[PDB]
Amino acid sequence: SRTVDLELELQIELLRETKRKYESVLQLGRALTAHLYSLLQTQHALGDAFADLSQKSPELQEEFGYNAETQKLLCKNGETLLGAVNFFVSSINTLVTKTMEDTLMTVKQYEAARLEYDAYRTDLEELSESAQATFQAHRDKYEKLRGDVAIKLKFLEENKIKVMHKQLLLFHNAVSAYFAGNQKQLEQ
Amino acid sequence: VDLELELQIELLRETKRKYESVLQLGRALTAHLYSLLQTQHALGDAFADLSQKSPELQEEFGYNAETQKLLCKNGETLLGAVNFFVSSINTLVTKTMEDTLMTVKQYEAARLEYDAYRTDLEESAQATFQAHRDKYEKLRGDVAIKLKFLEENKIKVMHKQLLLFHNAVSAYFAGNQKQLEQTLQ
Amino acid sequence: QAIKCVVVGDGAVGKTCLLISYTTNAFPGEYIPTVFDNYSANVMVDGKPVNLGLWDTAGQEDYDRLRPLSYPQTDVFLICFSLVSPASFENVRAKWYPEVRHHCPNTPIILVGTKLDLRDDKDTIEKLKEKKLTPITYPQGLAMAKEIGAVKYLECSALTQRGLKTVFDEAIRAVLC
Ligand SMILES: Nc1nc2c(ncn2[C@@H]2O[C@H](COP(=O)(O)OP(=O)(O)O)[C@@H](O)[C@H]2O)c(=O)[nH]1
Ligand SMILES: [Mg+2]
Repeated sequence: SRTVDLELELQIELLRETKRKYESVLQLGRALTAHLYSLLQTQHALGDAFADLSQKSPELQEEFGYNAETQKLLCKNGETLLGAVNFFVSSINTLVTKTMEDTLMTVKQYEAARLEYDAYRTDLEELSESAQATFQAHRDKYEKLRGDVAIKLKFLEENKIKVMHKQLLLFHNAVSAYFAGNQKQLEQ
Repeated sequence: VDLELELQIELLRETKRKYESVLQLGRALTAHLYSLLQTQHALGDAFADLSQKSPELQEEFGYNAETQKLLCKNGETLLGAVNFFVSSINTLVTKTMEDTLMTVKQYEAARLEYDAYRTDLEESAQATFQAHRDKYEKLRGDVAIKLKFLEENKIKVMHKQLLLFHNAVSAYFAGNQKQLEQTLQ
Repeated sequence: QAIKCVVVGDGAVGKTCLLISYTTNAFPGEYIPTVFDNYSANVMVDGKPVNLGLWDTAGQEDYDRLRPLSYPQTDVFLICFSLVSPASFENVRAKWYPEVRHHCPNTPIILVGTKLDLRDDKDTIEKLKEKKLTPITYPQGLAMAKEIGAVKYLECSALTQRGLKTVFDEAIRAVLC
């Protein structure tokens, strides 16, 4: 036995998975950040290195400077990308750590309430003035949070889209542009 | 001839340093490049999974997923280019450049022993003196040879490597602009 | 929980070995690792799962422009100095603290004295003596920790892992609270 709200329960476990997956995109995102950092430095270094050998290697001066610059350039455009990914990682983290978390809070309570209700109810059953009353209390708290959950769940699926949609657009734009300005210059 | 060899050796040693540096930095490039690929591949699946299970954002989640896959797909060859480059230069440093030094070191010694006995005498001897003068002048000519050979090889190798390297990079970005634009279906 | 901790401070103080020693559990002795490589670790601090991301940095001046590019979104910093190197110690208030503050005012800072195993080393005490120099004392480290308003002051050795683990449990606690 149990007080099943099937429709809402599904929406709940669904939010729970969307949550996990997002926290995974969230990993990769952060990690991506770490690698961009690593490249930038390596490229910055390799830039100064190639530059130096060019300055002190006549026979290969053209080939070294050649590489020095592209590396010096890939370093800058690399910063831009790093910035944008950080903005991506950051904005979704809110959506997941604040907004989404918030709702999950009331989803907790509703489940607690939904449980103490089924709970008390079962005692009366196994046992069989205020008894009806307190039985009413439990029910009203459950039905109350039940409503809250249904409201918050829709305002979330609501913001989830407006955020992700904007965030994914920017991100793609950023990784893309991280090629428009690198080709138009590394091949210029 | 010496002193002038002394100089050309001081230079050799430095060139070694700078190259051992580029070798390191390069190894690094292979490592981080690699990682970026593992991440893109992962992010690529994640976005693909989401897109398949999120009709709300199916599209935006979708094209982002392809992009990561394309980038990864042609990031793996970029890695092959860099590995080769690192690999190549390692042979120039680890063997050719190193070989030269082996001779330089012996040569420095010979010269020391020689200058020594030449002094320890100007103050077995004669028979050992010429022997010495003999070792030294031999090596002295050797060094000259290695130093010449190494310089020429250093160029035949680097000109190709550097260039190959640089083409791989330009191949990378250019190879993407196309497939990126294409996606703009 | 995700927690980003970045380690700053002079080059040669021990930053790289610190991270490697802590994540692997093996002093990176004999091979010295990949250059601008970062690290990560899965730990349990007081019964909570944490994905600790560890960012290494370039101490050198040449990186003054790009080292900070790692600062955004950081949860806690590790400003490090070598206990047997007064030079790095002075640089704490001198360079690192102002930099980390310029960019991130309000972020948990934790001061770390590294190479602890050396502060009580015979030849190290002597070699240092030759240069009429002497190791940094716990009180000194503590005073510094206060001068820059650091939530904690810890000392450790990436070699004997003495104090090591703690540096990170406390780091996490400064974020979790
Ligand atoms: N005895 C001892 N030596 C250390 C310790 N940590 C680092 N070192 C040495 O300090 C030098 C610099 O270490 P590294 O991490 O590369 O410096 P960093 O990356 O600039 O912070 C190396 O030669 C290490 O062997 C340690 O805790 N104990
Ligand atoms: Mg280091």
